[PDB]
Amino acid sequence: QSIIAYTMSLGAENSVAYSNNSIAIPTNFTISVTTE
Amino acid sequence: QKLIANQFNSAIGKIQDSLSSTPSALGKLQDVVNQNAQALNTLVKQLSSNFGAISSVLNDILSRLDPPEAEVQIDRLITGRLQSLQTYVTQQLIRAAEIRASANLAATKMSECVLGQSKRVDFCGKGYHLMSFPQSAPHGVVFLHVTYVPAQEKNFTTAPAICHDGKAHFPREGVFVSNGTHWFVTQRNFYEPQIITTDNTFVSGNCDVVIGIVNNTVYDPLQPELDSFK
Amino acid sequence: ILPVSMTKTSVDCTMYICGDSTECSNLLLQYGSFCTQLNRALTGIAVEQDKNTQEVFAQVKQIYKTPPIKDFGGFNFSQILPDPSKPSKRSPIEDLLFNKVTLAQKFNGLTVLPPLLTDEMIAQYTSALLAGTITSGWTFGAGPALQIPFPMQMAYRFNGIGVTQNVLYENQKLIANQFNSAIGKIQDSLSSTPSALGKLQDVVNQNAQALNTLVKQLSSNFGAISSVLNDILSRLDPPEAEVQIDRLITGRLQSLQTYVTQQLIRAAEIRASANLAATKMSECVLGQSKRVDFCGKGYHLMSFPQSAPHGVVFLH
Ligand SMILES: *[C@@H]1O[C@H](CO)[C@@H](O[C@@H]2O[C@H](CO)[C@@H](O)[C@H](O)[C@H]2NC(C)=O)[C@H](O)[C@H]1NC(C)=O
Ligand SMILES: *[C@@H]1O[C@H](CO)[C@@H](O)[C@H](O)[C@H]1NC(C)=O
Ligand SMILES: *[C@@H]1O[C@H](CO)[C@@H](O)[C@H](O)[C@H]1NC(C)=O
Ligand SMILES: *[C@@H]1O[C@H](CO)[C@@H](O)[C@H](O)[C@H]1NC(C)=O
Ligand SMILES: *[C@@H]1O[C@H](CO)[C@@H](O)[C@H](O)[C@H]1NC(C)=O
Ligand SMILES: *[C@@H]1O[C@H](CO)[C@@H](O)[C@H](O)[C@H]1NC(C)=O
Repeated sequence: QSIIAYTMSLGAENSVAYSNNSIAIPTNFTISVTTE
Repeated sequence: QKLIANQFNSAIGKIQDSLSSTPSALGKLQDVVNQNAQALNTLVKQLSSNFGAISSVLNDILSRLDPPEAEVQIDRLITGRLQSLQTYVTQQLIRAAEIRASANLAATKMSECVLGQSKRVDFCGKGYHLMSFPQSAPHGVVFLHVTYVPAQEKNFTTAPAICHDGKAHFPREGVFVSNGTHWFVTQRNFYEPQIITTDNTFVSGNCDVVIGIVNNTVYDPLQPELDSFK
Repeated sequence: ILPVSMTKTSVDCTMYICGDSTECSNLLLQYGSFCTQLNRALTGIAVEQDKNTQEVFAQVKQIYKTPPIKDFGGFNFSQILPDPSKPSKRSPIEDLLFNKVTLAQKFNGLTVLPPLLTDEMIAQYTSALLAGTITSGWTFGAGPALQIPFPMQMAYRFNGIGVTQNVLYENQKLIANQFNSAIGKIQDSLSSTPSALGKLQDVVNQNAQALNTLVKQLSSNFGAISSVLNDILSRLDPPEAEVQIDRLITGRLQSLQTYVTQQLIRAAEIRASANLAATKMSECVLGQSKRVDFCGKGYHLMSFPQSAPHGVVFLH
């Protein structure tokens, strides 16, 4: 329980499994509602 | 249809809870009110300053001082108050110029997202736009953007073209995929595979120029009708 | 080339006007609260500048990377991806842009606040955007990132402008060579023109000239007998020196107000381009644009973002 000072993290990190004869196609969907 | 209706109902149920439970959701609408109130209060409070005169209120200045020695103090006070009014007017002009630019965007969004369907990405929501609904606010407008987000993806192997009888076949409005041995045609935004047929593919050229072409068979609808007719 | 933000400055009334003088500070207190609102306006401008850069670059919550082995069907992409050889992890075009535009003092209660996003973070954001749009198409701007081979994505983008798929596949090598040649010529075109990047140096020079003019006003009599408070106080009776002091106070206050007003106008005009760079990023970079003459001149295929000292560069 204190106050800390760190360096910012830009976000989550991942790598896409890129290949020259591979494709990914979704099999479902979701309906979302936003506010503005 | 039933699943989509249930998802829409649940999503429109969640929004009231999100607005109520989470505070400071309408900070944008409240900042302008706070700024206007602060500017007006600063303008009113600037009437208690003397700007070097012996007093702020004019009554005592005119009372305890002779007119020849009062035409200087009154002039100084007038100069101070005019300079205090000018800045308020200018800041109001700048804020109005900002609000006009913020309202032109609202008019554009209403016209191009409520009365139609938007094709420009990230203009109305995060995802593929379907529809939106407007709601009023104390000094603004609230849009509820309904979007389409894909999920539950799986990976296949693909080919750009299919070689058959020395001809290259390209899909019309889909892609060629494979579940390990067979080949199908599916739409790009959703997995609905169909058998490869000369109906959903077109022929252009041969199998030498294209690189990455594979081998398979293309079904012909005329095969069984010939055998059916004796 | 589009500028997205300018420098942040903070100005202190007491140090600028009075100069640690008790008589001036006591005399200045009768004017009300001009300086509180001046500081409030400057702080608002600074916070707006901090917000401007976040809405342009920070549009991806995830940091993608390109695969270690690069075979994109014959397309090069070496001139835009970050270079591991360079210690700053910047593309050659970004290095040229940073070298082409180059920029200090601190006196009289004038300070400059550092930006929140360091240039390394901006470079990382643009690298993530490029590595996401190369190996995943436009699908990473709507939902989860889905991979697709680059020639197939280019065939997708050819269908958008009304040209069938087979045009690309039977002309793949020619298109790759043309793209590589254009990418190569971009560097020479940018480096050999001394006024290509004049949309940002204009902003830098304008801010510098404004700050220089503000300080130069400290050496004006405004009707007093001297421009130095100590010389006025020593060579006159302080009981009867209030006229000169008040004249100097009025002049310096007017100068400060003029500077603040012009800064507000300049920030209002900078935000109108910071709001256009974000729109261009969203529409040209994360998708494909059917609007005419929005992203380039011709039929749009794709765009690549590159960072700049205080802006952003799009390769359409
Ligand atoms: C991919 O899907 C095809 C299409 O169903 C599968 O092929 C079927 O396999 C079953 C099991 O042996 C047979 O009874 C069916 O007659 C086959 N159908 C067809 C179209 O021939 C296939 O097994 C699936 N898996 C792979 C790896 O291809
Ligand atoms: C898709 O999502 C719905 C959500 O209720 C679920 O019921 C269904 O089983 C899912 N099916 C697939 C294809 O993943
Ligand atoms: C999906 O990726 C996995 C990775 O291990 C691979 O084994 C599998 O075959 C892929 N699915 C396909 C290509 O149908
Ligand atoms: C993909 O790369 C492998 C490895 O070099 C190669 O054998 C294969 O032919 C390539 N497939 C395509 C897309 O032509
Ligand atoms: C595929 O079909 C072509 C055309 O008949 C044939 O020449 C070739 O040997 C077959 N095998 C391959 C390369 O898949
Ligand atoms: C890109 O072009 C350079 C030119 O020197 C070449 O060396 C390199 O192999 C090419 N491929 C990539 C992706 O770097």
